[PDB]
Amino acid sequence: MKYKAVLVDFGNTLVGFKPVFYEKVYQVLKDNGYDLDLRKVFRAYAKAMGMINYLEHVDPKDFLYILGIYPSERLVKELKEADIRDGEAFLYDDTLEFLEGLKSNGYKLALVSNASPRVKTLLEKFDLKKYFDALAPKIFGFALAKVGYPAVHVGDIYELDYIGAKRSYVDPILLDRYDFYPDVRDRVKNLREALQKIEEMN
Amino acid sequence: MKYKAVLVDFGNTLVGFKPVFYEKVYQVLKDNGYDLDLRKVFRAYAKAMGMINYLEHVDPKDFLYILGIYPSERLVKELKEADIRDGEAFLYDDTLEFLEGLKSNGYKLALVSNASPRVKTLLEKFDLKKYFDALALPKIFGFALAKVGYPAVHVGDIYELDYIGAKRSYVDPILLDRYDFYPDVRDRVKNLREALQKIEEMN
Repeated sequence: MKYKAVLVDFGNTLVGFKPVFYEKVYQVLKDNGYDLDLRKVFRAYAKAMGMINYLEHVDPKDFLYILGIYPSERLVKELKEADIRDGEAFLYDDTLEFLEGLKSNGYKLALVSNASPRVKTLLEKFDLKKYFDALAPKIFGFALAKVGYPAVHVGDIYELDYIGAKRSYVDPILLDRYDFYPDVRDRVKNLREALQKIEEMN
Repeated sequence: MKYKAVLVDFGNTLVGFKPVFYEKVYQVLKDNGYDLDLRKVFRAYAKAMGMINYLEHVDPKDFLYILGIYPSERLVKELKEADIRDGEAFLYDDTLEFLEGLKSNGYKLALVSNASPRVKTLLEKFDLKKYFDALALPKIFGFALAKVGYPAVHVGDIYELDYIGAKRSYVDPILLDRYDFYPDVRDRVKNLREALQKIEEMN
């Protein structure tokens, strides 16, 4: 096997996030002239999940920032009314299957992520921890060294890694669940496709 | 014009960094069984530039981390002896020409980088500042974007994929790989000449 190891991101990769009252958030954006469907809402909301200064609770200005939308006095008010700070995590359908599949086909797996206490809880909750040979910023290269290389990084926007001597030790796969990167090809839209690309790659 | 604007990284894109005594750093790595060429040294050294808690002064453990090399007692000692903490900036040959060409062909330009005292000094030093409509020296990066307009193209040594946007990403990337570090990404460019031609293809 060319690739010993797969590194995987957390949000928009294994686990999604949405506001609890997503249909209300959807309706507020639309009322202010941004008709986006719910995939676009969920994409941005999981990114906003990462900018919260640590009890999860996204800030509505961060969510607009990720969306490229200007923080109207009013929009922000209506989003607060919509209870945007209350979110939920959900597991993608294909996640357990993907992880089990890679593991049982001889790959070592590392998780690459930020907010450890929240992420730990959710790893516990969805019973994802058992799959990982390493949990990983600079804990990155320790994780990489542990699981071995060359490795493949599956991510929703972790993009290109830069550990290595002559050559990058990590080749990326862009996983785009929400059709946000139509101008990137070689992208995959779910972890079935991601597994097939991995298999093609070696 | 599809693309209104170009965002460009700093290190390994516009400006390189190397240890002042690069040939001695080369020799120390080689002595310890890592025979890399100087391209590889300079690539890692510019990356180690972002990790210093600051007077620029790279840490040799960060430099080894980037290289993917385990920090021996001895390797680290020999690198300190080699004065690895002393570095220098240099401008790529094609940088002025590239920036001027984009500007005078109607692109708005943003610079995307960190450590702003260092970077400002160097922008002044190489006379780069006059080309930029915005400096995103965090959230600042999205403010730069709004200012220069979109869709925009991000040329980088690997900032890679940006994620501002509503229906769709507002920024398409180009990987600029000056030091032949990403042979498994094609569509990559090795020059700002190639970078410019790819920009022109993309619209």
